[PDB]
Amino acid sequence: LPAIPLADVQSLSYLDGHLPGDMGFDPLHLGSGVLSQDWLRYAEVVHGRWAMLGVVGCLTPEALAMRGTIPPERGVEDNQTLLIIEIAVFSFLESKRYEGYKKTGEGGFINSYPFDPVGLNSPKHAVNELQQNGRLAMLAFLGFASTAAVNGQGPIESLQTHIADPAHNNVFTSSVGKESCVFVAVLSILPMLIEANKALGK
Amino acid sequence: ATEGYPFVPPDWAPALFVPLTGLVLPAVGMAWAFTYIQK
Amino acid sequence: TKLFPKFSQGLAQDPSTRRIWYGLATAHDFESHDGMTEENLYQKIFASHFGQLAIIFLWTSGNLFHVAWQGNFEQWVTDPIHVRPIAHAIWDPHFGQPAVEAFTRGGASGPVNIATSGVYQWWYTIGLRSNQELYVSSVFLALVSAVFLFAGWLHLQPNFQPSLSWFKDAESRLNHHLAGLFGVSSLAWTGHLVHVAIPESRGQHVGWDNFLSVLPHPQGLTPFWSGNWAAYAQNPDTASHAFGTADGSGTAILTFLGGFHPQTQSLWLSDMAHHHLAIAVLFIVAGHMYRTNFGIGHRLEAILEAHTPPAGGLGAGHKGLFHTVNNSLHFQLGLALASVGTITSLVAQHMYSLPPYAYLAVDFTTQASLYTHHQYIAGFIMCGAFAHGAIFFIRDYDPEQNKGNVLARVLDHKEAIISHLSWVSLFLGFHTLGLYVHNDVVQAFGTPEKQILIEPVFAQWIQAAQGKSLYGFDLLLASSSSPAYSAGQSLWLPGWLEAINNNQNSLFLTIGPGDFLVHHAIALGLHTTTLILVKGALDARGSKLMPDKKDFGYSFPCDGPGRGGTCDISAYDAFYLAVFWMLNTIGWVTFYWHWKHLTLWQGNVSQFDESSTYLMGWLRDYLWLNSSQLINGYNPFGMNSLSVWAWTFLFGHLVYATGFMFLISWRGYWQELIETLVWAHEKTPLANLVYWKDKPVALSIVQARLVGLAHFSVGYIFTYAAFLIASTAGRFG
Amino acid sequence: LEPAVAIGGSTVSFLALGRFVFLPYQRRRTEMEVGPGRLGPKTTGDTFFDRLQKPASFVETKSKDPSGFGGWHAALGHVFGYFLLACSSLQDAGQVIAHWG
Amino acid sequence: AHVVKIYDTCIGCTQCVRACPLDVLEMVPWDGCKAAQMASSPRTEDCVGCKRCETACPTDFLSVRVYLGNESTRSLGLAY
Amino acid sequence: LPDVIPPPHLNGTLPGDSFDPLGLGLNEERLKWSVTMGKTNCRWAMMAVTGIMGQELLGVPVKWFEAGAAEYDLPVQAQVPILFLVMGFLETKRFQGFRESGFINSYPFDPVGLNSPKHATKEVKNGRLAMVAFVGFAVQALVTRTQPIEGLQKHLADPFGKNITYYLTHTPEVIAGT
Ligand code: CLA
Ligand code: CLA
Ligand code: CLA
Ligand code: CLA
Ligand code: CLA
Ligand SMILES: CC1=C(/C=C/C(C)=C/C=C/C(C)=C/C=C/C=C(C)/C=C/C=C(C)/C=C/C2=C(C)CCCC2(C)C)C(C)(C)CCC1
Ligand code: SF4
Ligand SMILES: [Ca+2]
Repeated sequence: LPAIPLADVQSLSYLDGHLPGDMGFDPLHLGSGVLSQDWLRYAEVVHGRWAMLGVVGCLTPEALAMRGTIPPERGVEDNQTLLIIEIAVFSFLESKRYEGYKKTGEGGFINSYPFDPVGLNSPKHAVNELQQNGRLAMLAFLGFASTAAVNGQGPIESLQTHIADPAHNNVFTSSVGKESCVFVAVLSILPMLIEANKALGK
Repeated sequence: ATEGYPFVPPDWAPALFVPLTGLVLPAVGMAWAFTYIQK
Repeated sequence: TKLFPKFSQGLAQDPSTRRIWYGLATAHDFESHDGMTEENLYQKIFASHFGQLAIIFLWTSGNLFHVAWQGNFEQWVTDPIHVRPIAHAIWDPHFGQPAVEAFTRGGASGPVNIATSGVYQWWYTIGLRSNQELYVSSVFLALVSAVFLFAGWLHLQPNFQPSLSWFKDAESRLNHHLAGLFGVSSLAWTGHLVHVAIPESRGQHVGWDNFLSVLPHPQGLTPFWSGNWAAYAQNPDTASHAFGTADGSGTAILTFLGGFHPQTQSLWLSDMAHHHLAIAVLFIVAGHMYRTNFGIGHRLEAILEAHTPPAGGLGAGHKGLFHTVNNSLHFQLGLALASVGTITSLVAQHMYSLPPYAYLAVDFTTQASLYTHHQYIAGFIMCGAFAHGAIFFIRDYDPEQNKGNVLARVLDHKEAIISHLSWVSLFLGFHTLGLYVHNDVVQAFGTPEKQILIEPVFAQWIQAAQGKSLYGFDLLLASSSSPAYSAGQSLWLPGWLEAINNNQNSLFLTIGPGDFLVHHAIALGLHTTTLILVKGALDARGSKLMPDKKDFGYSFPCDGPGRGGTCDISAYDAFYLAVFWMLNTIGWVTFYWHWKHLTLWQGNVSQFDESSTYLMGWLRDYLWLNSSQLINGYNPFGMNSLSVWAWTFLFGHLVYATGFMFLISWRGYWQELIETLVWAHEKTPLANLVYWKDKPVALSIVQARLVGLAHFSVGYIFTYAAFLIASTAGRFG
Repeated sequence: LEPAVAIGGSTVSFLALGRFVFLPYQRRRTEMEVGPGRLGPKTTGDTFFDRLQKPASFVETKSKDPSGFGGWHAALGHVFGYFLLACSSLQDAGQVIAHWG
Repeated sequence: AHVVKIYDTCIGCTQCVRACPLDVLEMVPWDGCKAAQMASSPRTEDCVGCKRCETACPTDFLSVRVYLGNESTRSLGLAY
Repeated sequence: LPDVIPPPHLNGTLPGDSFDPLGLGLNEERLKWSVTMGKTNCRWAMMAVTGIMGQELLGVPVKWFEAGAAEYDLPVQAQVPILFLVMGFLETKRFQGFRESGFINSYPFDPVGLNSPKHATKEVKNGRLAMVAFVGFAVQALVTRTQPIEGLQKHLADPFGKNITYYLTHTPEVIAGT
């Protein structure tokens, strides 16, 4: 909580900073319930897990020469029946995770094993570094998804083009997104408006 | 779009905006209004 | 104890449905809210004003956006006579196969509806020619709407809320409104007319990228700073001149040509600039009349105190009227509504006779829809003016302040005023109905010669005095030796005479014996509505049947069934009764307008002139003949574009009939019925588990009158709008 | 016709008129009129910085009742009453305004 | 509930107390009329607003007035 | 301290001290905020006018008004987004300083050990003069369609003729450039 998102922003009253990743940013008051924010937090961390694994899941195949840069299932060895066993094994695993989460919270385990500290590592800083890296990968995966604007260019390949020309190869001009300028415009003026509103309403 | 950006809307615009303000918006509006009417 | 009516603890402590309904009724009566002071009242009004401005600008921005996205504006500019304007697109999952095939009009890929607002001609006249200019201007209007919303919130904050004297300052308000809002805005508009509208009408493209490099006039301000101001009117646009290109164009900007344009049938664009410029100079020079914080100007209180005739004509004159007007809000609201309602009708009467937009006279549905819309709006605003006058007399009229003045003096002979209004209304009603029934019976006995036909020798005389040489009155402006004809003979009289002598436009239509009776019907409706409203306003604070009416408020049910019965005795009830008469009067004036133009547009002007004298002729040739294509919107042989109008034509009838229910049936019958339903829900199995949070009760007496009037007015409006647009759109363009 | 002599000979005539023969009549005529205050309320203690009449001395500088802003106010007669005569270009532009009859 | 008022122009005929169907008005002694009694209204919270007292009032103008106001369960005449 | 015979200011501890015929102040909070506006507006105008003069003296076939469109490696499309972030950071941080009071740049005060005490009235006065000079540059550039040095040269070359009045009377030649 002392860091704060833009310059000096009054941190929300509900966020006392008790949570390890309280950057002080939480707009529209989506989470303010005591029992609801804990579950939302569990969602955010589970998201980061799937997304971090995802970011490095596309990074490996993309770096080397292979197929599926944009579309998966070029061949494979199991069709449709595979998908059924996928949902079955995941349903059993997920039911165990939900049962474990209800008992202690911050469910970090594989199958049915309440706490999973195999490596014996679990300090506070590692809890925090999990969150910050998950937030980063959740915001990086969208750029991997944003390959649509860049079309055939892949994640590693989009980086290569941007290296060749740093001014005519960006979202602001080389992409079809001309509204990105308006996004950064309103994202730049929004802070000042919050400070302005709160200041005026003395 | 192209040379028309200033308020030029994509093709599936009424197919996703009319199903929104005609069912989702009056439902959330009436729900919030009913909870505000009662104590 | 609930918390929804935050402004009223009395309604907040109501254990019935009456709390909900009333919670939506007194939401804007800031003068009767719990714990409200004069300063708080004025500040709340100042905020709601900004909210209204923001929603107005947002609405017009949305109109520009929809026409720029789905309207065929670029296709309409290249051919403003054949193609039809497009309002917006239609997306309905309820539509069938034939509805999608039949709703596609105007050269579109999907189903759309033609626009009757007439904004295409307005934008094409002011200068908008591309589909992008509407886009950029729509985002500009949305931006200014956002600023107004911020301004309203900004002023609702401490150290930013204006004081009471700032609101109670009329001298600087009138000075700034007459100089800046009315004059500077008009000067900026004539600047746009001379810099963009005039060159765009002559093919010269002028936009934000080249308006600083193109001079509006060849001379270039050189005559404005020199004694040669007539240089701006050297070569006007000739007759053979196209409105899109420079074929036959001119270089003049501030001309003075009477009449219209030979191709667009509208006023010369080089004349509206001159008009707005003269109006701007007049308003700016008139805005320096009152005294602000300087050593010059006038004082409104001093002028009002000095305006008192001697020999006791008005007694105290206008003494105390300044404090009476400035201290009250309903007086200012009634005056503003009266002025706005009068100028709205003025706008309606001048737009059809003198069309100001290019290719507007060709569009027959646009003119009818615009005239009907402006006249109905004017009628509702005119009823509101008298309603607020009655509210003023009840809420803020203290008799001890203005003793013996004109306001207290007109109240002394309210019986004389009301009685003379009653006599005028009875005279017009008896005679107009008698002449119509006499002509009807005589026409029904197979003898049309016997019917009485009065030629309006007064309005025909006015038309002959203004230029029309059809009647034969050798008077001024129609002669050749009158001083008024020689005056202006070289200024605007040739164009004005050429436009008034043509029998194809709408400028001073040829009247006859059929317009005499209709004009008398219009006079009857006006005097009757004025009688109801004036009687409800003067007898608002007391009567001989109820002298303490002022102690009961403005909208009460009655004062029991005693003393004969006092049903509908409040001034609210009087206004309620006057709404019906206002609707009838506006219906009569619009029926007259639509039939005269409906017979003029089809070259059968002799149909209305000989079939408008009897009411059976009205019902046959107007309501029955022009409704052949409207009801044929959907039959067992399919449907067409008019089917939507046919559907809403019946939808209006259903709303009207539902209003008759709330008007005829009264609350007690319904109260007993609701009680029986309560017993039913309480003693029923498997449904007694649920229960109402608020006790169900019948609507109140005042609420029942309001809902019935709303249903009556909505049906009356929807049915006529459907018939007008369908009957005009169905057989014309 | 000449703009220099029609708006110049105008200003001085409107100024000398307002300073020599219409000044005591204007001052005697403006005495019955009151200022902007709503019958004199408290201003300085209520923050009414806009209604209060502008100071800037506002005292006698000339003789027989002077005018600081009246010299710029009454001077508008120069353009209100004679820029019309100065711009009388219709006397040589063919558009006759004599109004025969 | 509704606000009932009794003015001094009362003659003490005791007709409003007889016309009231909810026992709202009463007759207290007075020293300003021939009957030496004036009406009063102690049970104002039980006023329903049927205005029968105003019809029973014989003096001109009425000595008793029923000014309607806020509604409660008792003043709305609800039996449920 | 004063200028002429009318009574002085309502508050007199600020650098500039004169009269105002409209009196837009009379609110200590609005006075403090408004005095900051004067210093920051003058800061931008001082830099702007000295920049226009420099661009005019050095040159690169483009006037400050026509300087909007003149090539560049990075296009105006990406120019705005980068400009907003930089300006948004700097300006929002600067507003942070005002809450704790004082004028700050990168951080609070930003005084690189230079004269400050009595050296202030000159800073406000120089800023005010640059503000009125910039509005003159703009209307001068709009009316004459030239740069302030060329306009000074045109007035230096001929004084009685080729004056401001000349620029109002002739527009068909000034635009054409004849
Ligand atoms: C105002 C906005 C609005 C909109 C957008 C719609 C839209 C629609 N209406 Mg409708 N309606 C409206 C207003 C509106 N209505 C009003 C005001 C009325 C009162 C007069 C009606 C009365 C009305 C009637 C009487 C009927 C419709 C019907 C329909 C549907 C058209 C027929 C169809 O294709 O079936 C839809 C076919 C589908 C495949 C849609 C399925 C998707 C639905 C909407 C949601 C189902 C998903 C489900 C929740 C999954 C759950 C997820 C789970 C994992 C938890 C359509 C989607 C018809 C209908 O419903 O069809 C039976 C129909 O009978 N409407
Ligand atoms: C030549 C002598 C003369 C004449 C003829 C007048 C005439 C007039 N003076 Mg004036 N006056 C004079 C000398 C004169 N004055 C002198 C020497 C002075 C001293 C300098 C003044 C100072 C003076 C002042 C200060 C004022 C007047 C005013 C008036 C006007 C109204 C007077 C009045 O009593 O209202 C009329 C009396 C009534 C009872 C009104 C009757 C209302 C009717 C009945 C209503 C009917 C309406 C009905 C609906 C009509 C139907 C028509 C349909 C189209 C609707 C009036 C036209 C007053 C004014 O300016 O008003 C315009 C004003 O305040 N005079
Ligand atoms: C010169 C300075 C100035 C200006 C420009 C304004 C402007 C305005 N003031 Mg303001 N005011 C001022 C000074 C000024 N004020 C001062 C100094 C004071 C304090 C003494 C006030 C105190 C004050 C108050 C208390 C209020 C306003 C309000 C308003 C708004 C009026 C509503 C409106 O927009 O109608 C628009 C009017 C016009 C466009 C002209 C009149 C239109 C007529 C009827 C003719 C129609 C034109 C034409 C025929 C139609 C063409 C359009 C068509 C083609 C579509 C308006 C924007 C009100 C407000 O808050 O906002 C609502 C209000 O409550 N003012
Ligand atoms: C400048 C315009 C203006 C303004 C500011 C006011 C302001 C006010 N009016 Mg007034 N009035 C006006 C014009 C105006 N009026 C006009 C034009 C009329 C004639 C119609 C009236 C007639 C009128 C009456 C009779 C009364 C007032 C009253 C009041 C006061 C409070 C009631 C209220 O506003 O709450 C808000 C009211 C509502 C929210 C009700 C809205 C329901 C509307 C009318 C029905 C909408 C039609 C329908 C549903 C449309 C949908 C169609 C469907 C097919 C989709 C308030 C100070 C009342 C009063 O003085 O207090 C006792 C009073 O009784 N007004
Ligand atoms: C108020 C509206 C109205 C008016 C103005 C008229 C007017 C007229 N109607 Mg009509 N009518 C009306 C309503 C009206 N009607 C209605 C509502 C109906 C349906 C029921 C009819 C149905 C109707 C029919 C069927 C007919 C008429 C006819 C006539 C004409 C008859 C003239 C007449 O009666 O002979 C003369 C009457 C008298 C001379 C009466 C004598 C009275 C005494 C004795 C004399 C008066 C004193 C004398 C003048 C001396 C005074 C001295 C003085 C100079 C000082 C007349 C022009 C007839 C016609 O011919 O059509 C043209 C006819 O056929 N009407
Ligand atoms: C109840 C009341 C109220 C309200 C009222 C009202 C509503 C009124 C109105 C009214 C109206 C609504 C009016 C109207 C009007 C108008 C007029 C009266 C006019 C005029 C004019 C003239 C005289 C003209 C002339 C001419 C010319 C100049 C030109 C051409 C020719 C002619 C001849 C046409 C108030 C609030 C105040 C309060 C008190 C009471
Ligand atoms: S409105 Fe109803 S309660 Fe009142 S007197 Fe008429 S019938 Fe009786
Ligand atoms: Ca254009």
